Amino acid sequence: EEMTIKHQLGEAKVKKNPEKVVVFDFGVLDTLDKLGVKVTALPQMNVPKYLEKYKSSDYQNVGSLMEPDFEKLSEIKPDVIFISGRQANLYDKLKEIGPTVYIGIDTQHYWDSFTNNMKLIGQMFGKEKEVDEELANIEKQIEEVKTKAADKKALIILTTGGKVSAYGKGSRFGLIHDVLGVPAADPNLKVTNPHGQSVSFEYIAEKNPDYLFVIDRDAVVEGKPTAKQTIENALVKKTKAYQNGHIVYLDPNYWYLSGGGLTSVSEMIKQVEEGLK
Ligand SMILES: O=C(NCCCCCNC(=O)c1cccc(O)c1O)c1cccc(O)c1O
Ligand SMILES: [Fe+3]
Repeated sequence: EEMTIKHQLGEAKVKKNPEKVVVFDFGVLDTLDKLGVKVTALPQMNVPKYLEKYKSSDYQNVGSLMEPDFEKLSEIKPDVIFISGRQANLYDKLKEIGPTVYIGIDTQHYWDSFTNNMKLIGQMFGKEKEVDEELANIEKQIEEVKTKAADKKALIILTTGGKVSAYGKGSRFGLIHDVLGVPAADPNLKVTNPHGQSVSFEYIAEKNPDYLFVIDRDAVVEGKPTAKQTIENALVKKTKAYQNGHIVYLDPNYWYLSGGGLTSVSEMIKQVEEGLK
């Protein structure tokens, strides 16, 4: 009836089937959506398109992803607060208000970490069988995309402010290489930074990948698509990716604002599969 949860930032004591659930990670939000679990509150300042129903006033607004409304959280008295990387620095302040579970993915072990996070949610809400069904469905997706991914060397690029940053194995977006079997154009790219590693257009040209996965950060942070325009560049057009029409624009509503949930991971895999073949 009381759960002891060991997470990356500490230990939370949470009542099973907690009544008031507050969510600061959109992957967890889409997980609770999928499982039919009622949510009390979330930061409504920037909600992913696919989760737009959670913009409803039926949900209490607890601010933005990096600025929680502590007054409002105090008023709610949550039974559980779910957080991920963007709120890690505020863990103590949140835990003072209610039980706080860090449920970001450890990208050094994406599949294991994802699995554990989802199974925890199943245990907390009595949804263990439905979580297991969805995890099996996702495994089937992964296997299928692995067959498509052979020999297709890829570089992962995020665009922001007319600039490009790169990601590789073990990184925020490492699962493309680490789970879905897409080979790395740059196997030595060792990225642990949320916003990736600054690189030149010349660097992209030099790596000359078969496939270029592009995540438009400005589309969700600034509200205007800038990825196509940013990729419009003399040196990038020299790559096999540009030539062969293998520049794949991954939806930042899923990849950037969200990720690590039942629905977001499923849709992420679909976007990779569709991009390859
Ligand atoms: O710690 C983080 N950011 C601190 C620096 C913020 C720099 C300012 N960013 C924005 O205004 C912004 C707004 C909405 C969503 C975002 O992710 C943003 O980065 C962070 C952690 C994990 C994932 C991210 O993505 C992050 O950012
Ligand atoms: Fe960010």
